[PDB]
Amino acid sequence: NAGTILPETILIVTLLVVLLADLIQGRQADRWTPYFAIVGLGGAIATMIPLWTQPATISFFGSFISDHLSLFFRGLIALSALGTILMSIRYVEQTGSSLGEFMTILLTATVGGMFIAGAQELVFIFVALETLSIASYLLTGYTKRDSRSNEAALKYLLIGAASSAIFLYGSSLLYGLSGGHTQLPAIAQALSSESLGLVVALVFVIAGISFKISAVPFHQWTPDVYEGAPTPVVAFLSVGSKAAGFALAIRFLTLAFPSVTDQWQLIFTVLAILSMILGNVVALAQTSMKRMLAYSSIGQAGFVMIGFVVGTEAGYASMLFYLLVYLFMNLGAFTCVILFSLRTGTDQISEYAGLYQKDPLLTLGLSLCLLSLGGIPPLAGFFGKIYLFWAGWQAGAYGLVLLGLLTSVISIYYYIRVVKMMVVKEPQEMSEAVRNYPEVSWSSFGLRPLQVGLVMTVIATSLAGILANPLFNLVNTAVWDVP
Amino acid sequence: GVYGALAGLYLLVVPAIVYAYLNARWYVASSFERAFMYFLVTFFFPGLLLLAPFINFRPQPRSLNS
Amino acid sequence: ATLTQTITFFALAAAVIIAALGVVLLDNVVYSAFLLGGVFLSIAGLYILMNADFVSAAQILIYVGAVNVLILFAIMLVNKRETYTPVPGRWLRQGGAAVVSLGVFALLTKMILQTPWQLSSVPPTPDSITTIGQHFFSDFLLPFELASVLLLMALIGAVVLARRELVLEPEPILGEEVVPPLELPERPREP
Amino acid sequence: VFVLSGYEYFLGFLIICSLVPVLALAASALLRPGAWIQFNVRYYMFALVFVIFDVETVFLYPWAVAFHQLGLLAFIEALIFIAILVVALVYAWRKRALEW
Amino acid sequence: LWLPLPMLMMLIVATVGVLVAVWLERKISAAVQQRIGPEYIGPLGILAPLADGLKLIFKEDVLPANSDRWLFTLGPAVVVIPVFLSYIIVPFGQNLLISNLAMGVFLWIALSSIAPIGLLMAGYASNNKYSLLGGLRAAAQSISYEIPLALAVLAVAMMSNGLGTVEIVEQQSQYGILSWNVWRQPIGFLVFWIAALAECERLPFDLPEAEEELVAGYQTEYAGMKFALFYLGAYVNLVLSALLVSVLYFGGWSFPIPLETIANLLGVSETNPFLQIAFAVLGITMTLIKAYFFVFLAILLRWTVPRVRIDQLLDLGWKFLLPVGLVNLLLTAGL
Amino acid sequence: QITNYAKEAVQSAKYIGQGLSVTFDHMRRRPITVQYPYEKLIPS
Amino acid sequence: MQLTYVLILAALLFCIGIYGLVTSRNAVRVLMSIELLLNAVNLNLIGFANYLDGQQIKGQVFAVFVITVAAAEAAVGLAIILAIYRNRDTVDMEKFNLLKW
Amino acid sequence: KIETRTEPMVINMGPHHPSMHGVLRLMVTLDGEDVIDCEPVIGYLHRGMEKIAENRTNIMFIPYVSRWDYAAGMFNEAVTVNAPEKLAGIPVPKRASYIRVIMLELNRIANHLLWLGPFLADVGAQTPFFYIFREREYIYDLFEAATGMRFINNNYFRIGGVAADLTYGWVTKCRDFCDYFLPKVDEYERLITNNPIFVRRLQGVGKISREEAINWGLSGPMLRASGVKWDLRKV
Repeated sequence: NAGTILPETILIVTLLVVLLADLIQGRQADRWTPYFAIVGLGGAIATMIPLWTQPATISFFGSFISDHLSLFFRGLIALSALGTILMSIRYVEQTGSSLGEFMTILLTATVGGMFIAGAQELVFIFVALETLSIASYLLTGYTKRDSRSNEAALKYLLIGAASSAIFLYGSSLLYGLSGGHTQLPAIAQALSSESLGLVVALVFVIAGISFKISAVPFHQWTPDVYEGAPTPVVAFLSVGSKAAGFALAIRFLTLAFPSVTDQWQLIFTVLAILSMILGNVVALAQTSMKRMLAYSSIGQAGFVMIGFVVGTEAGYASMLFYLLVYLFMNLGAFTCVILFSLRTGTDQISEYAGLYQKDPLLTLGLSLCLLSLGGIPPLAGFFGKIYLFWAGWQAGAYGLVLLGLLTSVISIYYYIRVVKMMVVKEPQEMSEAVRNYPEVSWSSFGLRPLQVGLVMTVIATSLAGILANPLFNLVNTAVWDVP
Repeated sequence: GVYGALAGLYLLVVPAIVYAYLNARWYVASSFERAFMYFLVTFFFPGLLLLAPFINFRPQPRSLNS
Repeated sequence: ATLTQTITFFALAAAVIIAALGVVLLDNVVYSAFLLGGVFLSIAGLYILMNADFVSAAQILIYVGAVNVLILFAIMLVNKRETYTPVPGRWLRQGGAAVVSLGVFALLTKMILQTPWQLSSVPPTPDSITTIGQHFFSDFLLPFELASVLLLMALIGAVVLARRELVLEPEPILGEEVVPPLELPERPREP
Repeated sequence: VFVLSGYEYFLGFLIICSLVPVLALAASALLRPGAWIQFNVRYYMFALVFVIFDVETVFLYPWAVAFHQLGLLAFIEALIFIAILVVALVYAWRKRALEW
Repeated sequence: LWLPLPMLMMLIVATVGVLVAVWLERKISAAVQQRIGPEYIGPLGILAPLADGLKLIFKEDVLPANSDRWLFTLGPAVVVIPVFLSYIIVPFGQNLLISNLAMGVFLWIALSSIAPIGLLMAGYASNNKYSLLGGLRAAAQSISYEIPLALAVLAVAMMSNGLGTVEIVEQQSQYGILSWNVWRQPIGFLVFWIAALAECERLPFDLPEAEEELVAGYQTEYAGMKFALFYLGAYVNLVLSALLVSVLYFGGWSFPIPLETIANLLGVSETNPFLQIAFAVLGITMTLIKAYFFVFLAILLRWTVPRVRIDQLLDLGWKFLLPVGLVNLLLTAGL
Repeated sequence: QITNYAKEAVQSAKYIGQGLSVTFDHMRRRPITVQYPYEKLIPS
Repeated sequence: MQLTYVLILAALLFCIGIYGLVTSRNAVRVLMSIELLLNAVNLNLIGFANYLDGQQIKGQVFAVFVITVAAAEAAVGLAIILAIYRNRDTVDMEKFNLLKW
Repeated sequence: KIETRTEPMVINMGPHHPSMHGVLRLMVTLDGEDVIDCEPVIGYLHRGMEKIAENRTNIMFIPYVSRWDYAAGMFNEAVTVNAPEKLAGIPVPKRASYIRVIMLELNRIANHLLWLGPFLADVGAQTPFFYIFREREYIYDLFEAATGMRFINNNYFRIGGVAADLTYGWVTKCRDFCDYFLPKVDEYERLITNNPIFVRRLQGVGKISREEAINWGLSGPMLRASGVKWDLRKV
């Protein structure tokens, strides 16, 4: 029955081959070992297309399901680590770190998140959440001599292992309210009473579900992890470690708690009406680009919950598609921050000022991924937000879309401010790259994976809204397996 | 545990035989007798520990015939 | 013969909560770290009282014998004899944590008592090393194979974050603009 | 209910062997009259490889006891657990972790 | 006050078992240097374990100057309580067992893991520089030889279909000497025997400091009754580890029909009163004939090998005894 | 591999076997020792 | 001892771990105070397995995986403190507030 | 109380020093595993020997002299009586000249047998320590016959030769010993030359070249193991 975890066991083989080549060959292997992880992750995507037409089996004695939604969220998490290896092939190879030991942790957090999206038992959720979270503490402090990644490794551990203890306390009561029954469909037939034990079991699990996605009372690690961590890790913790948290929020709250359902549509409303506020107004007074993109992803996590709390077939399909186009924006925004940080140091805003005549592939690249996050037409993040507010307006929720619109205008102001300080600043107002840009080459080690990692996202940013009718049918067909 | 029948066979009467055996053939015993000699002490040790300060192995006084 | 299972419960339940206050409130951290074995042994005493003979024998091995030895090495490595005792650092935010911890405790006790549990009067543990091992290879198989992937990653990561950089500490590898060795290239700068 | 058999003598023997030091140190109590260790990270590194391998041993003890009542498919599956954690062992030798 | 009869009869044979192993150390190690050994006390040295331990009581067990007080005293009481609790496993005799725990060769490896903390809270608390260097080294030696020793017991638990130490030695009682586990596990026994010797014996231990990497080890600042627990508590584990060799691999209380000639390590005639008590106590204790061969071996193996340094002591446990411990477990399985 | 650890160890598993029987054959010899209060040694 | 008295023991063992998670000033005492939380979710878990679903223990299997995660989270967890101590030569959680705003 | 700092750790080797070569004090300092500095504090056994010798006659000084090289003994009495017998021109009888050579070569055998005991214990094997003092008591009882003491304090060398001639059953008692001991020199050579652990403790350990071992001022089997072949008996 183990043909359904075949996308992950191509990554577990690939986890060992890119590790064993590090011990055998030893940093002469980094010339070829990043391209084997690409054909392992791409080989993991390529074998779900035989599995997409399969009739959604429940394998491994009820501990793992292979439904249509579990095939979808296993696609984005492998694709985000596909986009990260395209960035990190020069970045961490420029730090002086061994490149084989970085990918062995990153392709373990990838297999962690692929096993959350299809998990069905209370123990397999927790272990798969742990191996994504344990590998995420090691990546954020991986540079190990920075005095910023050291203090960002520890801020993520004393909250992550804390919230993995709150999450276990809600998993344990959920085993205790039912008479045993650690599987998630076996739970929901056993508890229906909506007592006080079920509510404490509900808030304690969405203190760990809504920590990966950084809802705003639990958002505190994200702006302090994201400016300390190495930047390709940040590119995975904003797309991969959020699609993994948004996949758990649908596999848990629609399976374990369908009896209590007016409450986790009300708690996630207060996480939605408050992460759109504090994600967007606090990103105004941020100087660093890696800290501006930190408060964006808190606020961009607030737009996804608008499709979550409404509870319709167009509701969940609107939050699946918005993550599908959010992968084409943060991996094209963080590609350009990396590409700017490798050429010159201190990649912060008010040092981008004076571009557009020195590296105009970056400036055209970074603009269409920052403008689309603010939702201007015709890019992907305009068509992504329209289907949110078409989903919010369909069934109640007249005030959730309106808060998602007055704060979609404040989001315009801090994305434009980078686009202002790239294309409108005259050649008498540039601070760095005052003839200090390195006279661009795209010929060194790993720069050509970065150039193909940016062009295939900017093309996938601008054209994903015009060509959205394939993706709207791929996503609406993944929702009929959600109760 | 037997009260006084089989206990005295282990504690007293057989370890008193070994102490006669230990005095006679200890330094003049062969390479095979010496390894068997260490086994009876490592087996009757709670017996041989009782009658320990009653027997003294000090050598007999010589006669000075010269 | 049954009251000696109640007296040994409350003598173990008071062995943990006086040691759990010891690992938190005590003024010295080595006396705090050694009492953590008192928590882990006394909790292992409760697992035998709850008919969990294997989970107790697996807890003295890991928590007392491996984790607590890992804690004690990681405290003899950092003493440095510089405590600096700045106790009134900024504010009295150690009383605000005493309200949330007392708040969660009074919250959980109201949940525990009033919730009807469906406790069964059947005899447990038919040799719970045989029915715990027929779970590892039928139902809990994929968490058992992922525990191997988690532990291998936890050895790759914990070695490269704690080992000594005696390979090449002064290594200027390359450059477009300057980057220090084993550091992220975004240099710190204040606007 | 307490359906463990054989633990009646474990609580008595826990107290009596605990009364071996506390009474003998009291039986002796009535009869008697530039400080640096160097921070060398090998005491941590030898103990980390213990925790990863003290947990591997725990996971194989339900397998070893209930082996000859499970079969071959539970031996292929239990070989993946050993063969992966061998790669953890080769990683510790090669990266000079347990060198001392 | 120990109203269990089996629990007092075990505490004596765990007490006289020490004084055998102390006396056997001072006579085997004096035989291999061609000297007498301790004469002049008892008959021929029998009261040398009594009198060496009785003088440790009558000395001023004084502390050093600036030391921790509660961890100095609790130092030896964590080394010796789990090696005294784990005598509850060993079932010497056919008609004797103290407690039939449903595990117990896993409870022994669990309880033997607490002893690195006892070398840590004694090396730290004695509070000089050469006991932290010796305490952190003695703690990092029971760490490395513990995973090989726990995988030797994994193999002999695969063959035995359980962890109950009566059910292990009952699988070797059907053919006497043909079904001892040494003949079926000849490579997992040396893994047990080298690792058990490297956790309690006196060849791979830094306490005699003739090499001067430290001052005198971690038990340098200890005296008196506390030192008697580090000294007469090391042979408690030498006997128990030698007992569990002769319980797991070599069959405890298992042997064929005794009706033989006079060459059976006994007297001369067939049916004497001297062989009926050399049989009936052997029908009570058969294992401490076998268990005092490895104590005889571990003392004799001390003078056979050279003193291997700590740089090559942990290059034996991790790099040799653990990979052999793995491939023995697969070979004990099918593969 | 699986074809080395049972042949790269017999290089010293049999050196102790020719070191054990040497030291065990010191026990067969007569203990050369001069017990003082009972066998005093005659001076020159 | 019934089922209820194990849970109030586990609910009290949790909240001493919370109080150490927030108040403790040593960087290592927060790691020991995390381990108290990962025992209170074990004492809750076996106690839910003895009185509920006693015949097939699904809790004592789930009690095994919590120990192996927390042993792997404290092996990772002390590697981080030992990377900080080589850069910042103290362990003081009121000294790691340099990523302020 | 002890703290764990990142400085080089300095340890004191102690003048207690449980070994058989006297009392040094080495303040050696460690850098993890490799030592980086080491000062010897010596003079713990300075009993004022050059100040004694200004207030003694010669025959009052020969009991004092076998305490400098007290492993040897009469290697030091040879130098003391050779101070005025090589200066006043006192002729030595040739039988005494061949008697001295027997004693000085019996001392060098007893000299290398005291070095070898503690040295083999330092590098490994601990049980050949007791089988080597057993070979040393044969040389003691040979000195005990001719001279009235075992290894030191034997006023045997005089300014005019030697003190007294040998005993009666003496030359046939070397021929027992000095033809029994020579199979055992080839026994101690096979402990270290074979058994490839002890050569993994001595190959390259404490190396010095020829030109620095002559410059530092070295003699005897520290100089001759530096490839110098300077022996003062031939020179």
